[PDB]
Amino acid sequence: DSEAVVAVDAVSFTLLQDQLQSVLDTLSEREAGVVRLRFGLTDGQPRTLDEIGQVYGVTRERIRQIESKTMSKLRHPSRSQVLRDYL
Amino acid sequence: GAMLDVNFFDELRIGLATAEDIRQWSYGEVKKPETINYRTLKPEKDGLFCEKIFGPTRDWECYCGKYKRVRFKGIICERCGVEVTRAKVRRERMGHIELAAPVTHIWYFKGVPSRLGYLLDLAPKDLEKIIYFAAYVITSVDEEMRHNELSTLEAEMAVERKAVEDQRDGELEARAQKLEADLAELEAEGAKADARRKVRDGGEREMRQIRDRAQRELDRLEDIWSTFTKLAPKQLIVDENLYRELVDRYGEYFTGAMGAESIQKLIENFDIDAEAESLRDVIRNGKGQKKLRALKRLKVVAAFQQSGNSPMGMVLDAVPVIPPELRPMVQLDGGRFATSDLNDLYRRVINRNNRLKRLIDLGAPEIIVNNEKRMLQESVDALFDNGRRGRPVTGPGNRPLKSLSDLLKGKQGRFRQNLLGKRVDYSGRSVIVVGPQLKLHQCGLPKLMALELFKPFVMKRLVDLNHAQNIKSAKRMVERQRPQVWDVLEEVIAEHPVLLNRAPTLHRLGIQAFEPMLVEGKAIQLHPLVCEAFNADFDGDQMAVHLPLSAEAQAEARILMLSSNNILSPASGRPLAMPRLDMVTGLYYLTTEVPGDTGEYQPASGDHPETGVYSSPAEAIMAADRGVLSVRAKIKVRLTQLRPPVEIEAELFGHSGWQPGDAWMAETTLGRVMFNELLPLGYPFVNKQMHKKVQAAIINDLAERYPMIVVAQTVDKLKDAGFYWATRSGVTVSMADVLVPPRKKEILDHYEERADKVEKQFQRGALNHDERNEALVEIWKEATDEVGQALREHYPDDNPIITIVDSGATGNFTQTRTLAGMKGLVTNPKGEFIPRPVKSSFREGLTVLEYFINTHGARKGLADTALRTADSGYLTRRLVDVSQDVIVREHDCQTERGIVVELAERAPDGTLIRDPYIETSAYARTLGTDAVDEAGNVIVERGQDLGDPEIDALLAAGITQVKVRSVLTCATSTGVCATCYGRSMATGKLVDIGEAVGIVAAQSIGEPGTQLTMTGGLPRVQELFEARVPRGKAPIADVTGRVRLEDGERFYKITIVPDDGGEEVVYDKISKRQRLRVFKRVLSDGDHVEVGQQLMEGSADPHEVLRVQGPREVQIHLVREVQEVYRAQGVSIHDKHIEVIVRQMLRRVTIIDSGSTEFLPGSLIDRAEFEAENRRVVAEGGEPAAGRPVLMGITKASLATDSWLSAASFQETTRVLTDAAINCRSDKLNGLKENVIIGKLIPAGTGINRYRNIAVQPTEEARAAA
Amino acid sequence: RVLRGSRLGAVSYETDRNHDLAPRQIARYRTDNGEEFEVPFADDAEIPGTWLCRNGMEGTLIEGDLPEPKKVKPPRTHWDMLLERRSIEELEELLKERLELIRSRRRG
Amino acid sequence: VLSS
DNA sequence: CGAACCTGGTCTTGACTCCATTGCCGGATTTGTATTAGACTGGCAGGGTTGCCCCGAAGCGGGCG
DNA sequence: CGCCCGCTTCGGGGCAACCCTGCGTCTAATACAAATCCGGCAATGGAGTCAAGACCAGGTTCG
Ligand SMILES: C/C=C/C/C=C(\C)[C@H](O)CC/C(C)=C/C=C(C)/C(O)=C1/C(=O)C=C([C@H](C)CC/C=C/NC(=O)OC)OC1=O
Ligand SMILES: [Mg+2]
Ligand SMILES: [Zn+2]
Ligand SMILES: [Zn+2]
Repeated sequence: DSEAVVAVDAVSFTLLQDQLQSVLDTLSEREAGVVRLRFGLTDGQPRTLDEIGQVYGVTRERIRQIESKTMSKLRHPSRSQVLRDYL
Repeated sequence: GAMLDVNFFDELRIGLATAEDIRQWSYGEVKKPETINYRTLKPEKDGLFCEKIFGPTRDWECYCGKYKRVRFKGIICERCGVEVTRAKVRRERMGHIELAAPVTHIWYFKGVPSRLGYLLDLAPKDLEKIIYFAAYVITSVDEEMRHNELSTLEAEMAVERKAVEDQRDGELEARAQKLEADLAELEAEGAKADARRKVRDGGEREMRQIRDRAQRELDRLEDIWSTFTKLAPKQLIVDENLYRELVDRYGEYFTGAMGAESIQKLIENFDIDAEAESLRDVIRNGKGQKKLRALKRLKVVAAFQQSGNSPMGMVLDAVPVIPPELRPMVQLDGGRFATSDLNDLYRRVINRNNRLKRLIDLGAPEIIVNNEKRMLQESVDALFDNGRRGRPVTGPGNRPLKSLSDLLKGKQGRFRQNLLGKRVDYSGRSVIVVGPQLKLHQCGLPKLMALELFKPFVMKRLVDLNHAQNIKSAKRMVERQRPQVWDVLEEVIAEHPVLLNRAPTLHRLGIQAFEPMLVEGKAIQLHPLVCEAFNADFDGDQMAVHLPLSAEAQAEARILMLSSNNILSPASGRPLAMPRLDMVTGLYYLTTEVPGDTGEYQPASGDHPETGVYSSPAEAIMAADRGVLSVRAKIKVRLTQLRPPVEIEAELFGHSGWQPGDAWMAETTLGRVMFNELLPLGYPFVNKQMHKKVQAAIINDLAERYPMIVVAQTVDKLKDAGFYWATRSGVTVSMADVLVPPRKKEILDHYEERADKVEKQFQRGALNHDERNEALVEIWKEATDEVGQALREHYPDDNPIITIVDSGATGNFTQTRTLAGMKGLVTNPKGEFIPRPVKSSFREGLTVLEYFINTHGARKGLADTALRTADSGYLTRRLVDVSQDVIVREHDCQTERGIVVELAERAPDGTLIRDPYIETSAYARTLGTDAVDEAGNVIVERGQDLGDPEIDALLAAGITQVKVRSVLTCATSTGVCATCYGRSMATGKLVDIGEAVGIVAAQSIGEPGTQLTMTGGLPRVQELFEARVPRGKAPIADVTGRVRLEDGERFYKITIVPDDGGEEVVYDKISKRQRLRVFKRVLSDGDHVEVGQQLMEGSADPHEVLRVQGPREVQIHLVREVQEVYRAQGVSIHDKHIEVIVRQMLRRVTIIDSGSTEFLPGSLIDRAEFEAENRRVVAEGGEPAAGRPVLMGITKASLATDSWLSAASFQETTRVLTDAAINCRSDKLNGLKENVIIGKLIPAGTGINRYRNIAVQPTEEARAAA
Repeated sequence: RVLRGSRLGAVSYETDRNHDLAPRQIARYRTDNGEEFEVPFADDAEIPGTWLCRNGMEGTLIEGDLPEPKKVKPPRTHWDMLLERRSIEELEELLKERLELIRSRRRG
Repeated sequence: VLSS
């Protein structure tokens, strides 16, 4: 069955989720909340920029600013040596 | 019902499934035989993969795609129409097919007997015409209307017949006047009178044509009238033309249908209670074969009555559709598709259904519609059990489509074939190689293989270490095999036992659990002492490494299945870690005594001192390192570290010379000293020649008196010393050591003179062909004996070819006789001896003809070995079927009965000669009574083990009977108790309380069968357990007295002279090819016989001996008669295994008189449940059903178990399963074959609740500390 | 050598959140032979009037709409096939011929 | 299946 | 201890800019159905092997004359 | 004393189960309809996105 679980991939994916939660929670509260609500990592649905703004009461520009700042932040070899082997 | 399938199965009930349930499972009528849209490759609506019914093909995704996340689950897109949910509901859900005309499930029609045939009481070959639309059947009739109106109706029949007569005599008058005008034209003018009479004869022929037409019309009218008079349900109006002429007349007085709907109408108009009461009446009263058929119908009738079923479910109204995943349509890479071969059957049924539907809606003539309903019937029949009736439906290549009846995984057909299982993971095989440096509890193992078994373990252990950041890198690292992975692999392999199968797994030691230790190469290095258990030489045989995973699994593999804990065979308690082929020779050479050898004890003073004594084995070994002492020269050491023999111990020390640091002098070899250093300290000195029998005895003594962990270490030490001294033995086979007997020529010439004179006498005609053959055969047997004698007396005693054989290491003397000397006689391919015969030993080389004659015997041997190893498996499978549910369940039943064992019958001169076969019947048992001596003191009391010391005590006290418990008389209802089972042959202690002793007995009986060389062989054993009547049947007596013998024409004439007496038992039709029993001397007329003495030679069938002499004698006969075979082939099987088997044979009783207690006469039921029924029925009025013991063979016993879940996997899965359905027989899941199938933990070993629910908490004192 | 297949369906693997689910109504439909079947539809969705219920036959919504029962004619009758190839006068001719035929044959 |  | 200035950002406005994303409409292709008018009118699976079980003959001995 | 008449045994037949002595194309399309699709824009309207600034409000610099 080429459409079955490789069975190391599943546990690897679980570990991915766990280290991902770790690394995201290495940051502030608003940063993690923005990332999760943006990439559906808690409810499975990408919540758009304006919805993230309304759940924070700020502008779309505030949301994109925060997400872009966090994005530049995550892209470190520091924050990335742990992750990079998951792809 | 608990459909969600989680850990809770108290029962698993079957039952015939009515349409009201079949259309209740289903999630939507599939009504288009469409599989997949050829191009988009999505399921078609209403097709056999319809997502709307069976489910979504994509996790949480509708068909139109308007929903694609878990947030939308449990809901159904109102446009596409699919329950958005997980994509494995295509594995669970089912669909149905609303048929247009009902159908008969083929399992209830074509089976033999046909359950429809019984429940309707119809001839099956007249039921087939009914359901397959070949012949009508009257389904209902209005008896009262045909009764009352019959006056007028026969009135109109009479009027119609008289109209017949009016047309008849109208024709008669017409032809009469025509032929009379013919005579008036004949005589009115002159001509040849013969022409006028030809005219008369033609007129008369046409008038007899008229009377013939009238006779035929009258015949047809009478046929129709008689049929209408005798009209009643369940009649077959064959040829349909009587029916055609019939129906128009009196159609309103009855109803006649055709096909499955007609059967449905019958079963509707059918009272089961009234029918069953009719059958009860008939069985109560009617004698003869009628009672047999009435019982056979009463079976299914009471089945439907008693249960809450209804026979209406037999005619199938709506077919169900297996879930789509269990009949997938997968595509191999590259566009090809692979269907499941059920899709074609379903397409056939759906197409024929839709066509029938459109034909009916259209309005079609009766012929076409009947043809269509017949096609529908055949299609559903092919769907269920293919090619049951008819020619199986085929595809390409003329391979019959594989229908549902064949997809059942176990599905034993008439003959019991192997299961072959599941293909576990965490596995692997390889070739093995002997590992003589290992300890007993170890296994070589290729690191390149261990690194693949343990890969998850090592991944974890080297992610814990900081060698890899994640799991993923560690997986890839193992894939690359970076260097430190090996050092991790060692730590993961520490203390983690692995198993080692070896197919074929004949008996319980095929699997053992070792400690894996890494090894170079790619061969699983096996320890050499376990090859006798695995039956594994190193000719290329391959083993399989499974792996235990769970904590409990490791515990089992460590404590139960370890190697060093399994020394003794479970079959007969002999040891199998025992030394063999090499090491036996090694120790034999090490311990023998060579007089006249180097530096012996040569005591002669006056010219010098003794010069034989050595101050200790230390100095002795120093000497032997120098060239002074040989290892085997008889010497006189002064030991201080080996407990001396019994005699010298008692002499010098008295109490107990506690060995430890004493002193004493024993004259032996140094070799025996080094040997007895191998054995433990406390063990006495040996001082013998370590023959193989002696080593077996020594290891038995050890294993029965010491702990297992010492027996294992001593076996390992004996192994090491055995090899090391095997090498120094010098057992080599140079052709200058195959010494030919120097006087072979003269011996051969003598016997050739004898056989030559025999042949010349044949040429004289004095003796016929067969006579000369037998004479020559006997002469050459005599010659072979003489040659073997001369040969054995010619070889010195240290000849390698004879050292090996005498030491018991390997090979019997016949093989040395064939090396040097004579091959003797060679078998014909038929079985007879060749009168040639072979006269050259293989050292001499044969001639062409000699070798060609030898080839006969060789190839016959190999072929019979193949067939024999194939049949032994058959026997073993039957036995595991019979006794899978005989597990120890109580420490003691506390009965008082139990058989009595011979135990060294008295001698005539007056002595206790030990019975030969005591070690298997007497050893390892628990006494029922108390052995008393001299009619005095008690020598051995109730409930001891009867090992060596107490058996010896009884042979000393001089008593030769001991009533000992045995599974034949263990009273526990649910299998045996323990103490009645006695010692388990494997441990040496009392059998624990989960041992699946049934399976152990079956295995131990069917294991050595492959060695059963051979009625006198394996077929004898098999027909014994089956309990057929043997071919060489010899009648047994029925009362004592001298015999009424007679030798009639061409065979004997035997009769019994009773002593009461009475009706003398007459045995007339005997065969001259049978003989009288020579017993007590040969039988003759007028010989006083016993009660059940065997008259003729051969084998008394166990049925007759049962009927004669109770169950006791039949048990004692079966055990002894199987042991006769297994001894004849030189094999040990402790009797308790055979007893555990036979105890299954004798479970049931026949019901000759039901009394009035819910029992079918001539049927079979359990003795315990029979007793329970009578215990109940003695209250509420007595009608004690007359019961008799039945000795029923293993197969019929197995098939009539209680658990249909098990009983269906044995033989005729379909037949057993269908009538298990008709009974609606709930299973309770107490056996082993059930729990093993449904994944539930087995009720045995460590599955029982006594061990499975243990609580374990640190003792309070240790809890206080830490 | 390996040969792999694949069912024609993907395998999405989220977690089975049992709490946050889109709310959904229930519409009880009735078939013709007095069968009640229930269907969880999404909330914002026009509950369709008819439905091919689990039972296999047609299924109507429990309420009363009847926008159109059938609104469709039979496909073609044997009457159709006959009429389109003959004239009514000819059919009447053959009918009255059969009438005369049965008359003269039975009652003279 | 029947639980109990 | 204070005035002057830099600098973390923290958002917020306005300001735009591009992609999807319905929705229509218009033609392509795809899929289903109806129609063909000289006469034509019952095929080949298939067969062999095996082993087990049901019904009829036939002693045949009692019930009978 | 001879004789019938079902009871009982074995044979033969008969059949269910199994396996290999098993394992080619068929006119031709036309005509019409309805459905389903794909192809290009017009609607967008939403979703992203720059630049500037205004909140400041907490460091660092010179007085
Ligand atoms: C659901 C059951 C219905 C009745 C059973 C039927 C119709 C089967 O036809 C017979 C039972 C059976 C066979 C099923 C096989 C299945 C489910 C399957 O696929 C296997 C399989 O093929 C082999 C095994 C085990 C390895 C069999 C081990 C038997 C041990 N017996 C024993 O311990 O001696 C007392 O398990 C399975 O689940
Ligand atoms: Mg081998
Ligand atoms: Zn959908
Ligand atoms: Zn007991």
